[PDB]
Amino acid sequence: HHHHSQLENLYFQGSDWTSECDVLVVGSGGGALTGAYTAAAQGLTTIVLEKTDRFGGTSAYSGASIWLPGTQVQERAGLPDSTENARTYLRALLGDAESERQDAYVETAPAVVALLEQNPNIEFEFRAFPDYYKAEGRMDTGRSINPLDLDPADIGDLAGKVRPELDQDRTGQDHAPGPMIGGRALIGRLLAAVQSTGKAELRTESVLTSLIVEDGRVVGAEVESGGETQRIKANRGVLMAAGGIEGNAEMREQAGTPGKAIWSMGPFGANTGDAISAGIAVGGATALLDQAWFCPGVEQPDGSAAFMVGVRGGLVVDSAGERYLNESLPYDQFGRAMDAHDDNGSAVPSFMIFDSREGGGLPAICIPNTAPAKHLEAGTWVGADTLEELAAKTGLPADALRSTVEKFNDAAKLGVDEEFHRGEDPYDAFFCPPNGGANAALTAIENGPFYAARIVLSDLGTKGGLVTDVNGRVLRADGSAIDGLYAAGNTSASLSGRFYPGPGVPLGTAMVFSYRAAQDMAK
Ligand SMILES: Cc1cc2nc3c(=O)[nH]c(=O)nc-3n(C[C@H](O)[C@H](O)[C@H](O)COP(=O)(O)OP(=O)(O)OC[C@H]3O[C@@H](n4cnc5c(N)ncnc54)[C@H](O)[C@@H]3O)c2cc1C
Ligand SMILES: C[C@]12C=CC(=O)C=C1CC[C@@H]1[C@@H]2CC[C@]2(C)C(=O)CC[C@@H]12
Repeated sequence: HHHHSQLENLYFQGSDWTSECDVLVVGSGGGALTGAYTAAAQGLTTIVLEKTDRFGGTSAYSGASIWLPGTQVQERAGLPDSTENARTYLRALLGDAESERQDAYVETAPAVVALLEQNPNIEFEFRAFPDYYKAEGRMDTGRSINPLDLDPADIGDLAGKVRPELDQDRTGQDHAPGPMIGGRALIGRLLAAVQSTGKAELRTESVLTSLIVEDGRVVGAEVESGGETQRIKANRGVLMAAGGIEGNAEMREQAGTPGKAIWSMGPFGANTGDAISAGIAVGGATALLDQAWFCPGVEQPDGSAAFMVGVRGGLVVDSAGERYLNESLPYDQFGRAMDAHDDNGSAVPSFMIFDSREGGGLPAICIPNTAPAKHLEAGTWVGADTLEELAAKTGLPADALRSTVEKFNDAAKLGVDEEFHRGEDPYDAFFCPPNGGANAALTAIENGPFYAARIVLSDLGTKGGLVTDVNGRVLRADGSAIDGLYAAGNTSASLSGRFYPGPGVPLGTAMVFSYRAAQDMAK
């Protein structure tokens, strides 16, 4: 499947429009469905194309934490925060680079939240999760909001169409027993809201392949559904919110993107840069293709990874058996530090070192969560009764590994880490239950057996793609808009550059620029 552009005139020699809509949405992530809702709610006929047999993509896997600050939702919680406070935080991290999109992000958040909560299927609440950088306007508790838990019965036939959590989806399973939470709830509610409008068609196994141009304007796109090709006309526009290049090893190697397709937490085979490709084919510029939403990943027997988040013990060594980062860093800064320290394989993989404090468990949240016994049969993890035997089994220098652990244990006994300042930040302390020691993030590694887990450079999607303006319009290298073409989420180059400012920025940006694209199409 290549994403070459089809000219209207050339197609007129043979075929014709299968269907017509005002707004064609490609993808069914948080952005896609927010854009679809915005379009359909104000009377525009809308078609949503999902490539796979399940709506939601990585947005479904998410915890549905959303960085939409200064809204009616944080007002109800009485949060000491504002549009201007969130605007300062972004300015302090990102600078003047993309300041117009920074302004539009923070200024439009309130309207996106107000439009969505109006729908009986949608309600959010503030949930504490710290912002990720020391800077003016940081919220030590967070300012991010989450959809309310959703009883799958309230949405009928849509619950079985929603992609399940990673602990189910990569083991051939559907939703696990309780309610829909995190991204399952975000996608269930957005699907039900889009459907409530009576102006939207929701399609599974409908793949975008090529955009249709007349006289340089996008007028529609051919979508493959069940062996047959269809030609869908879009009177107002095509919103492309179909994710990034995360699943395409060839586009990543070409762009110089660190990590690997097989380490991405995107749904296997889903996000293969189809929409970025179709956008370049009609003259769209690209930026930041070497950038991803990075995270450490626990290497799996099958060669894939698990998102390692909320670290609360252990330490991490490079291939010399030495600490080189604060292991408690927010996952994107952790991942960037693995890549920066990588000297042809000294940091990728890294080795997470831990003891039996958690009964053999690795001291973090791993998504998905493979059983220790499985990692040990497979050799992704190794165990031993001594650090000397552990260094032997991993090929780590034994004397260095022993010094590293003895020095980390002295730091745990003292309650400060001289070397990397672990535990001296509200993000670091957030995940840690009280221990009987001075710093909750620093626990002496001394209760046998001892484990070494392989850590790789995973991602939560790439963040490079098509250049967009404040209204989600796709731009050519010259700054001019391609008429009828919008992109959002990881189809579009993030305003965040080399930064992951706080929880919910991927979904928050996606939802705001999808809303703004719909509004621009309404005219
Ligand atoms: C465990 C986990 C937790 C996370 N938690 C959060 C969080 O709380 N908040 C947050 O902001 N971010 C979070 N993230 C990151 C976030 O999920 C993603 O970066 C973000 O959702 C990307 O959304 P998207 O719209 O770019 O892509 P997706 O949500 O993946 O949507 C893309 C969709 O487009 C479809 N598609 C692809 N190609 C085509 C095509 N050719 N035609 C039609 N459809 C196509 C795909 O199948 C997919 O369904 C988390 C990630 C993970 C893995
Ligand atoms: C770190 C995270 C991810 C990316 C992002 O952007 C925002 C968040 C905050 C919410 C957590 C989520 C990851 C998954 C978590 C840990 C859960 O399973 C419950 C709360 C979720």
